[PDB]
Amino acid sequence: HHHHSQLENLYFQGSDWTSECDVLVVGSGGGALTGAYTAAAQGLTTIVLEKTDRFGGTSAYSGASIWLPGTQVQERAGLPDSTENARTYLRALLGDAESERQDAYVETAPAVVALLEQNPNIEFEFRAFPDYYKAEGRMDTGRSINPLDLDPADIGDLAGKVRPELDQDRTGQDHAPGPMIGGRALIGRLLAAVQSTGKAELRTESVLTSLIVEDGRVVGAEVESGGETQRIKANRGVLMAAGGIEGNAEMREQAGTPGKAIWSMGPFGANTGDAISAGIAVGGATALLDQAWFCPGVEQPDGSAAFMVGVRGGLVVDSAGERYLNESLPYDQFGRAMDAHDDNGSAVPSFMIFDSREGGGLPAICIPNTAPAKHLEAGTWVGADTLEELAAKTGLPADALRSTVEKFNDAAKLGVDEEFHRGEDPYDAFFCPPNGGANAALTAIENGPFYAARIVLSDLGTKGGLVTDVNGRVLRADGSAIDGLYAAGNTSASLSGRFYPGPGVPLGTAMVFSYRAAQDMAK
Ligand SMILES: Cc1cc2nc3c(=O)[nH]c(=O)nc-3n(C[C@H](O)[C@H](O)[C@H](O)COP(=O)(O)OP(=O)(O)OC[C@H]3O[C@@H](n4cnc5c(N)ncnc54)[C@H](O)[C@@H]3O)c2cc1C
Ligand SMILES: C[C@]12C=CC(=O)C=C1CC[C@@H]1[C@@H]2CC[C@]2(C)C(=O)CC[C@@H]12
Repeated sequence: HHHHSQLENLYFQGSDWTSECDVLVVGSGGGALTGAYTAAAQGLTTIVLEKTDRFGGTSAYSGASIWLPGTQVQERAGLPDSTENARTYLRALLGDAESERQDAYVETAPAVVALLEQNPNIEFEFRAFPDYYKAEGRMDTGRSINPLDLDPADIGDLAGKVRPELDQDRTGQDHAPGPMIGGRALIGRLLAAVQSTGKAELRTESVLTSLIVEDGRVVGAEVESGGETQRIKANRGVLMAAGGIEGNAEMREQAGTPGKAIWSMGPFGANTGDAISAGIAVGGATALLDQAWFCPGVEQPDGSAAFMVGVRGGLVVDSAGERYLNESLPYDQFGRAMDAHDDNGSAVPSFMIFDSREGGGLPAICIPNTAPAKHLEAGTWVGADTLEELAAKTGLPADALRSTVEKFNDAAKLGVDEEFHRGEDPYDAFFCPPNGGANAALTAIENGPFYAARIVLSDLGTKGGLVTDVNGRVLRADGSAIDGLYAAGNTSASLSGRFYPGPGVPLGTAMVFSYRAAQDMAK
């Protein structure tokens, strides 16, 4: 499947429009469905194309934490925060680079939240999760909001169409027993809201392949559904919110993107840069293709990874058996530090070192969560009764590994880490239950057996793609808009550059620029 552009005139020699809509949405992530809702709610006929047999993509896997600050939702919680406070935080991290999109992000958040909560299927609440950088306007508790838990019965036939959590989806399973939470709830509610409008068609196994141009304007796109090709006309526009290049090893190697397709937490085979490709084919510029939403990943027997988040013990060594980062860093800064320290394989993989404090468990949240016994049969993890035997089994220098652990244990006994300042930040302390020691993030590694887990450079999607303006319009290298073409989420180059400012920025940006694209199409 290549994403070459089809000219209207050339197609007129043979075929014709299968269907017509005002707004064609490609993808069914948080952005896609927010854009679809915005379009359909104000009377525009809308078609949503999902490539796979399940709506939601990585947005479904998410915890549905959303960085939409200064809204009616944080007002109800009485949060000491504002549009201007969130605007300062972004300015302090990102600078003047993309300041117009920074302004539009923070200024439009309130309207996106107000439009969505109006729908009986949608309600959010503030949930504490710290912002990720020391800077003016940081919220030590967070300012991010989450959809309310959703009883799958309230949405009928849509619950079985929603992609399940990673602990189910990569083991051939559907939703696990309780309610829909995190991204399952975000996608269930957005699907039900889009459907409530009576102006939207929701399609599974409908793949975008090529955009249709007349006289340089996008007028529609051919979508493959069940062996047959269809030609869908879009009177107002095509919103492309179909994710990034995360699943395409060839586009990543070409762009110089660190990590690997097989380490991405995107749904296997889903996000293969189809929409970025179709956008370049009609003259769209690209930026930041070497950038991803990075995270450490626990290497799996099958060669894939698990998102390692909320670290609360252990330490991490490079291939010399030495600490080189604060292991408690927010996952994107952790991942960037693995890549920066990588000297042809000294940091990728890294080795997470831990003891039996958690009964053999690795001291973090791993998504998905493979059983220790499985990692040990497979050799992704190794165990031993001594650090000397552990260094032997991993090929780590034994004397260095022993010094590293003895020095980390002295730091745990003292309650400060001289070397990397672990535990001296509200993000670091957030995940840690009280221990009987001075710093909750620093626990002496001394209760046998001892484990070494392989850590790789995973991602939560790439963040490079098509250049967009404040209204989600796709731009050519010259700054001019391609008429009828919008992109959002990881189809579009993030305003965040080399930064992951706080929880919910991927979904928050996606939802705001999808809303703004719909509004621009309404005219
Ligand atoms: C465990 C986990 C937790 C996370 N938690 C959060 C969080 O709380 N908040 C947050 O902001 N971010 C979070 N993230 C990151 C976030 O999920 C993603 O970066 C973000 O959702 C990307 O959304 P998207 O719209 O770019 O892509 P997706 O949500 O993946 O949507 C893309 C969709 O487009 C479809 N598609 C692809 N190609 C085509 C095509 N050719 N035609 C039609 N459809 C196509 C795909 O199948 C997919 O369904 C988390 C990630 C993970 C893995
Ligand atoms: C770190 C995270 C991810 C990316 C992002 O952007 C925002 C968040 C905050 C919410 C957590 C989520 C990851 C998954 C978590 C840990 C859960 O399973 C419950 C709360 C979720």
